[PDB]
Amino acid sequence: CSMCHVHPNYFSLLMGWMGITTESHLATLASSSQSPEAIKQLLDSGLPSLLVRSLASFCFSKMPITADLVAPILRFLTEVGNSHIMKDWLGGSEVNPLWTALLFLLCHGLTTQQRTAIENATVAFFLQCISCHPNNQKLMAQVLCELFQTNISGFIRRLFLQLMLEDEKVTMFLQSPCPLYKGRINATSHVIQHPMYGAGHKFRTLHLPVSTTLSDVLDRVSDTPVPVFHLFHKLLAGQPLPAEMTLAQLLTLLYDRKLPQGYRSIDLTVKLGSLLETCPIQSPLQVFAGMGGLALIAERLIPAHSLAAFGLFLRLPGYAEVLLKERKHAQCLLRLVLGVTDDGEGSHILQSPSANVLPTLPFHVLRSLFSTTPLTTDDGVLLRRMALEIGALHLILVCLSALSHHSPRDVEQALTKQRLEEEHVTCLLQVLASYINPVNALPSVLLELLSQSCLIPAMSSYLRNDSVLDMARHVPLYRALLELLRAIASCAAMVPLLLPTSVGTLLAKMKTCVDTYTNRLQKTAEIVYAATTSLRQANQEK
Amino acid sequence: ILRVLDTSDALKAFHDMGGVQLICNNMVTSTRAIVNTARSMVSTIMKFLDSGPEGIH
Amino acid sequence: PPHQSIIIESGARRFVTLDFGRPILLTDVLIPTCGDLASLSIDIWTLGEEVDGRRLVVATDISTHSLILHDLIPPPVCRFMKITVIGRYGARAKIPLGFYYGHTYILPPEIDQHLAMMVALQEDIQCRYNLACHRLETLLQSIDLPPLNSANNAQYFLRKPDKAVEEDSRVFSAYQDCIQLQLQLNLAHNAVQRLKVALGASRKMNPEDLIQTSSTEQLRTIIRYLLDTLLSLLHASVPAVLQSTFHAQACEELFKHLCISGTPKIRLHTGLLLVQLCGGERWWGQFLSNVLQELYNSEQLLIFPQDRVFMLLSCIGQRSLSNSGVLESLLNLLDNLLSPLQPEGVLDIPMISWVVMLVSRLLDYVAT
Amino acid sequence: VSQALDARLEVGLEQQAELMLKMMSTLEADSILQALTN
Amino acid sequence: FLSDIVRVCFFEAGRSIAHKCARFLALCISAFGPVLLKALLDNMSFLPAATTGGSVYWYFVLLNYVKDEDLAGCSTACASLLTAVSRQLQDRLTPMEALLQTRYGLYSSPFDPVLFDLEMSGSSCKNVYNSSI
Amino acid sequence: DQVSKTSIGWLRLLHHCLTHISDLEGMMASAAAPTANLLQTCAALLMSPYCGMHSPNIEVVLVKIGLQSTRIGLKLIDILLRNCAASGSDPTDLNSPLLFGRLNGLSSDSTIDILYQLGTTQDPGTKDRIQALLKWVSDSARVAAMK
Repeated sequence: CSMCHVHPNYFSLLMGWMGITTESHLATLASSSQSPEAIKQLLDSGLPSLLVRSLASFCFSKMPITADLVAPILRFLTEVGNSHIMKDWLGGSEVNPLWTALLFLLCHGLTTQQRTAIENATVAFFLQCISCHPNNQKLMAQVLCELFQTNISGFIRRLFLQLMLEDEKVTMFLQSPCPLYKGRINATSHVIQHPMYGAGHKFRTLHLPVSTTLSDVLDRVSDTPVPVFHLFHKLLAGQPLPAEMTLAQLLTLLYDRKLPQGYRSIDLTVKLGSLLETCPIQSPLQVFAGMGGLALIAERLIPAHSLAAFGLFLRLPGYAEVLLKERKHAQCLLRLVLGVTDDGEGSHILQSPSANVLPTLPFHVLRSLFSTTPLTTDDGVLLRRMALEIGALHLILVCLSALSHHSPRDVEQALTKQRLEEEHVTCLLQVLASYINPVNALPSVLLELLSQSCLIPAMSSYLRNDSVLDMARHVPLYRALLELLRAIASCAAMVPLLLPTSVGTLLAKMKTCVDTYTNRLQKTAEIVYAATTSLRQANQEK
Repeated sequence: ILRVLDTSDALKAFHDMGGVQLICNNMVTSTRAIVNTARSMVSTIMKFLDSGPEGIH
Repeated sequence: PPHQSIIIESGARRFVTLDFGRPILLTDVLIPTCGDLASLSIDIWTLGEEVDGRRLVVATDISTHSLILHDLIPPPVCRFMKITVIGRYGARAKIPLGFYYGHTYILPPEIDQHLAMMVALQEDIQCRYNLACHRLETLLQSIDLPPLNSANNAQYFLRKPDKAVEEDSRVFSAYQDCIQLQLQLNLAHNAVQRLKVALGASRKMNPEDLIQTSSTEQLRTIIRYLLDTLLSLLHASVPAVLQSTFHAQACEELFKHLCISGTPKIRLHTGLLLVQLCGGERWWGQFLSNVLQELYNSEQLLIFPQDRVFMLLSCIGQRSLSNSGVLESLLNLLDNLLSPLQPEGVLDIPMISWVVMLVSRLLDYVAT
Repeated sequence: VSQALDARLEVGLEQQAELMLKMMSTLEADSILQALTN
Repeated sequence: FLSDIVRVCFFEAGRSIAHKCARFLALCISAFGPVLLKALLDNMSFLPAATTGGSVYWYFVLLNYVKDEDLAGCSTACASLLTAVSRQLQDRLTPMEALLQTRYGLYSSPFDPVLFDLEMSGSSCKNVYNSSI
Repeated sequence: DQVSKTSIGWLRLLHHCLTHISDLEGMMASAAAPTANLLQTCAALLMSPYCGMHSPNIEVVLVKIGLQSTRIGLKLIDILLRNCAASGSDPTDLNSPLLFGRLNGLSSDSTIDILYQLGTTQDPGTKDRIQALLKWVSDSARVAAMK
């Protein structure tokens, strides 16, 4: 490859020797054709047509192709797809059928080993093509959606789990005027890369996830960490890169610095001696969900109730935008509901550090969606219609009945169960409050489904007790209850659920009791109670 | 000895007296008369056989 | 897979009763050795202690021989399993409750609805299998293995660096996950095949294109059983046609094919068979010299567990030391390897180390 | 091994040859072990 | 037609049926010895194309018991089959398997979908799942 | 001590002489190269387990000595690539150096760094060094046609 890079005509001599103008021939051609200027000469003779026509003909079931030969040629396309010039062409018009063709092969003499090799090669090829090229993301999303439209199992689920639902790794090439000793061993180790990366103690190549930061890179490349290390780039000349910047921000900055998209590696100079608010770039899952493909997945489909609630909530339009704010939690929930126990990166979702937030997360994100979706526009009314059609309220009421033991008309383990049940009840009440008040909107089934349900009996049971210290500790629970009552009072059309023991009378009774206690001698709870008392008094006469 | 040769004048005088050839000759001769006492393949293979013929026992 | 312990409560005669919660067609019972015992009795009963109470087997030598019951024919449907243990009367003791295997779904739910709710599970576990395979590939394709031809590599092997230990652990975890899930997928496919046969569908129906289409694990199992039968037949004996079949260019290829890359069991058994058959031949010994000169040569690029085959060679040589040709051939090899310093080749130190330690082992053994 | 045979007298028994199977298995195992010891 | 009997009994069938057929042969043991040895020797060439790994244990036990009938032809055919199979197995090696069994010593290549047998303290378990108690 | 047990103290003295003051450095190099078997001894000390001084210092010494001329550079290339034993060494003397006991052409990160430093330093004689490297590559390719 280096020899061909020095002498362009040697590449033509190589191709003539090849006979174009087996596995060994193909691999040698792939490796030797990596020069920035020899690649265009390779592409102009026999590169596209033969391979694309052959693979298309094989898919439909033109040089003859056997089952065994399919994998090596696709591996060749994988290996040559490193330069940006090649990667752009892979998204061209004539290559568009290819992807769909492969799906037709993998969605239905192909032995087990042959099928496994073909599917692994196709997954690798698609992952490489979609690595860091935003332009190809739209094409891939369109292909996936048109396959979906015209439950899920088989190779398609595997592709969804691999290409999506996981973070992306990128290659960084670090060079410094001083040697880098960390990460090396005294034993022999044959590591071979492209000659452009060089050899010695002054160069390093790291294939690492984009979620890391610059401090992680410095720790992984140098053991030394005002003597510090500054990472420079040619495009951002003279500007030291803060260590707190993430790789996503790096990619966004370089891409807005007219760097060719999908370029093979990011170059940094590690010298020895306004950008913190840069927005990260969009993940492939974000691009796919931008067009609304997650709802199709939801409709096309270990606490069973929580998973069922999450799956039902996924059907609502606009759920994806709110849910994908936290990539890790969203992907963990999607993998868990997809029937996979672990993310495949070496950890179990049950063992994830965010395990305490997962059980209540669907309710919190649904409440956020309710608060962030105004009812003035048609989006609100369509969301209400869809929610009533799919019976999300029915499931919420069933869960409330099961948890509160109010049928519609180990000691330590018991304590843990009651505490988590209280938290679940608080979350459900907050969700209902946000549903009723976002800050012909009244369904016909509403003002009737709430009646005879567990809502009124549950509120009556919770507010019936009127001591001053036994239940004064449940500040967040009563804050949520009073917020729900305020939301009830906000909507006039459903107020008569309160008007005819009495909510207002005994509520004012505890208000007077706490006022007398204050006069004779938790502030947030009492002031919220006073505000709810005032609002209930105002809505009581109206 | 390193502390003695800490200055330019000392190093120049040491070079003039021909010490730099002396140390190289000494290194070459002394490497011939020493056997490495570190462990090697033989110890590894004896360990692989699981047994054989302040850290003390 | 299950995992159980006894937290019930050994100076008292004891009994235990277990309920499966459902009539389960038990077809395999195994128990480990129970040293602190004198007798053990078995009771099988589904609904009553006298309506259908039965006993399977009673044995008194469980402490000496662990009770292994491979299969029950005909298989009796059961739900209540009682084991009465009679310890030796002459502190607390733990007695593992063995292993039990059987079938849960009974056919003449009841309808052939399983074909709809097994195939989905088979496809799901197959997808997980593909995921595990890809994960193992992408994890273990970025590792190396230093050759043992220098002091640096030797000290690397003596004391593993900190960076390699975590990679070893992660690869081990991925490997065990992959093999377990492979087992699950194979079991699901087997169950689907059984159900397909039950409805009346028939099972699947020249050596060339038959040998090269078989499964590798089947090949390993059949070779193991076949060679074990050969060894037993030879021990029960003096074959002569068998001696005619095995000769030069036939033993070398067999040793290279099986002992190099086989399992430890087949490696050891093949070595013993070779030493028993061609122990007293004239060409023997030179064969060992050539094998050592080829495998452990500094020009070899093949990868294999050098230590294990070295121990196998040592063990074979100890048994074959009688013919006096093996030691002569080894000494000739050692003499040849040391030629350069006598009077433009150089010294192959690692090869010399290998051969000299082998000769030292042999000379120690012959000293008695 | 272990001389533990399931209750087969009640039904038409094959135990008279199942025991022979057990003895043959034990004999083969002992022959293999003595081959290994040589 | 003992040859076809063995062919349909120990091959192209399940585990319990093979166990019952071995039971029947053992009962029929007590002139039959050499005849059954010839039949099993003829059927040995067809052994590699069997179906279940648990269906050969009783078969090989029977061959081990009846090997006393003759020692010449059986050994010759057995060695021929061993020689024929040995080469084929080697050709299926891949670098990953060798690396795994050298650096870590982990055999039984986990990249093959097909398995053939299982074991637990001398018991053959196949075509049946484990009881989850 | 490791200094008392091995021959590494002289190497530390040489490293100090070469690298303590950069002004006199060239002079010292001119006095060190003409000694016999020095490069072979330094290379042998480089590819051994840590015995008292780290690899980078040995690399620095080897690079600094091997660049003061052009014949020395070719000798160092031959030492690193094709033959690393002593020069004019007959085992019949019992007093001449004999650096057997190490295979030829072993690659380690230190060797790669030294080769990279030698190859890509712009000075007179660099053309000869590139010629020697390409000649070694050509010889290795040619010897592969042994059948």
